[PDB]
Amino acid sequence: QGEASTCWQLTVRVLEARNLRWADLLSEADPYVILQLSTAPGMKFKTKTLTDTSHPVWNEAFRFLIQSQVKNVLELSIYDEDSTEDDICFKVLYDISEVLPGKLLRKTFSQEEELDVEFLMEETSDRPENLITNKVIVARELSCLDVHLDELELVLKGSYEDTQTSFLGTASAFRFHYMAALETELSGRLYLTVPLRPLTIGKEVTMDVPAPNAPGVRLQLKAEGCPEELAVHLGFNLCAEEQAFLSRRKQVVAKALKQALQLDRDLQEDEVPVVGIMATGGGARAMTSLYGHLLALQKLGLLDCVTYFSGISGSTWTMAHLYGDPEWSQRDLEGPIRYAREHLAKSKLEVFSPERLASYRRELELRAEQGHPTTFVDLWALVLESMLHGQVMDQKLSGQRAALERGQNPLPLYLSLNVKEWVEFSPYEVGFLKYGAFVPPELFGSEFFMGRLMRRIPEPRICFLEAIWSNIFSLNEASWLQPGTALAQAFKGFRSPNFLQGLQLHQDYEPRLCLVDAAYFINTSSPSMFRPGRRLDLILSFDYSLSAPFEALQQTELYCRARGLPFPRVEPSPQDQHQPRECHLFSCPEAPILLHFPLVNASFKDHSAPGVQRSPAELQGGQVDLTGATCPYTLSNMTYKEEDFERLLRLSDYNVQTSQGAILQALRTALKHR
Ligand SMILES: *[P@@](=O)(CCCCC/C=C/C/C=C/C/C=C/CCCCC)OC
Ligand SMILES: [Tb+3]
Ligand SMILES: [Tb+3]
Ligand SMILES: [Tb+3]
Ligand SMILES: [Tb+3]
Repeated sequence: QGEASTCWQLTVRVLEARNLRWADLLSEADPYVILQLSTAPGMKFKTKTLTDTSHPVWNEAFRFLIQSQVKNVLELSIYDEDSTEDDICFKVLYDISEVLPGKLLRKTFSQEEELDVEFLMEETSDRPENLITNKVIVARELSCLDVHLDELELVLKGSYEDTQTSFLGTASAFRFHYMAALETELSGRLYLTVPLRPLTIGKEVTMDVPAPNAPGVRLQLKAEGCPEELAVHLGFNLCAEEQAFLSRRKQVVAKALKQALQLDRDLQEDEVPVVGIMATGGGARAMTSLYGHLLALQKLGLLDCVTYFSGISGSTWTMAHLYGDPEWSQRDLEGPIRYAREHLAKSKLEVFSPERLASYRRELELRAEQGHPTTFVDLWALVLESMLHGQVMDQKLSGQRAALERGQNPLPLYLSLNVKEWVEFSPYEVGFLKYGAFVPPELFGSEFFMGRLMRRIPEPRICFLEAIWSNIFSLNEASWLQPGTALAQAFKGFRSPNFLQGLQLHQDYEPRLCLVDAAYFINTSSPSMFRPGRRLDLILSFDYSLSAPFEALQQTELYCRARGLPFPRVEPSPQDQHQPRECHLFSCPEAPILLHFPLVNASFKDHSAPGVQRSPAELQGGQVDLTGATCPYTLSNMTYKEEDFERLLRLSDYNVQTSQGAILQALRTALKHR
């Protein structure tokens, strides 16, 4: 879990700059330098401010504590003192891995303008810092400042609580959290200050703080290790709950495989193959087709062989609604299908009417009053909730553990592409796959520090997560320039950290309206299926693209290729790209088996059910508008005429059912893996 490492002492000295651009109006520059260390977030150093020189010589020197095991980046920058805010003229980030100890380095930086600096890394005889590392994330050692009381402003630069300001005068107290390696000071006022040297055993300290006019206040100070246990779990292993669930699930899979594969005997847990559903995004189109694919899997008695179930964007809408009912996979799916169809067909002129807009901004004001940022994504959560359901829907990701108690459904993995890193959400845990940093979903949204929970916030209604998962907007045709105006005008009158806040990295490791980067709209949920502990043996890949039905998979090949993860090569023949078919097999024989299901209208044209010719009365049922203009399944569109909904759903149901042979074939093969 932990690691003891000694800090070094970096002594940087700022010598001179040369060729400093002037101020406007022929005035020469009044310059100074500022040093900030990436891994010392609250702290600044600042050189004297010289006057009217384009070749200024400060020759001052400052001191830091550098933890060798963390990635330390020094941002040093020259400003012109403006008598407004000061205009920057030179900035340069410098990784101080380069700088070796004992060896004195001189550097010159440039990006005309030149700045000369001298570093010296010196050993030191402080005790080693006590880290908690993941070999890619590091939690720096903390310490805590208990302050007892017998218009007070306590300030401690470098501390999660920057400045605390209390008003009572009858037995109050305060805690500050801050790194041990910070050289800093507590400052009190009604400006006396107490130094805080780094990495020492703290003593008791009293200070009398003068009132300006009246008698004085007393304060007891102790510095200690922190009391709080790490709320964030750092690791590249599956959590206990997931592990527990795997057993719980694996048996119902063997019980369900035996009938589907008409098997000789019962299976031991260690031989049960791990099968995953892997859905891509695609708005309303992805949602309804997915319902259909699930329907097929239920009818074939195969949905009960599925251990994991992952999705992105639209797929998650299907997923979230289904997991609301804690036993959806056992009950009739045509209930939820009907729900989806009706709400999809309901016209959405209401969702942008000022009665509803009121209730959004009213929930945003209520939301703003509580500890909450106002982001566009939070509004998108409210309108999406309003389209997807008629009303507020009071369900929560934690609540979906209901659906897993007895291994009665697969484990839902909602994947989310952030500003780029992948964030996976399960009812058990949520976090960054790249950093092996995870929390349980209740705490998602809460305020954190250095891997410790600082303020617990109420777990949010799932639609706010669905917006994260299916966000379509940047940080900034004729149909939807009008609700835009309706919204903007109703909303007139109107910074957000995550649970990683504080954590650090281990060393050895024109304006737009929507998102546009292709990553957001073209990937499958592979990352979830390839997380460290999961060992997937079969993947059913559902793809909801209307062109490029193999791009998302090739992305995955690439992804796994770059991480030394076994994965079969997706090389579809020229014929396959042009007119693909309902199911494609792929297959380093330790790599998962992969059945890929394009969104294609192939044999469904003239078959009403697997193996059955289409009657001329139902011919229209097989014609599905997946190409050509006025196709109703465009990503834009979020009202599907009940007729259109059905075509796509049945196509999807069919495409899977009609591929029953290959699935069963694949499952047999997965069994003989071991
Ligand atoms: P996922 O599959 C998510 C796809 C979502 C597409 C749905 C499109 C909806 C159009 C409605 C927009 C609401 C308007 C919001 C406000 C914008 C204008 C403000 C001035 O992606 C991978
Ligand atoms: Tb001047
Ligand atoms: Tb200034
Ligand atoms: Tb300016
Ligand atoms: Tb880009």
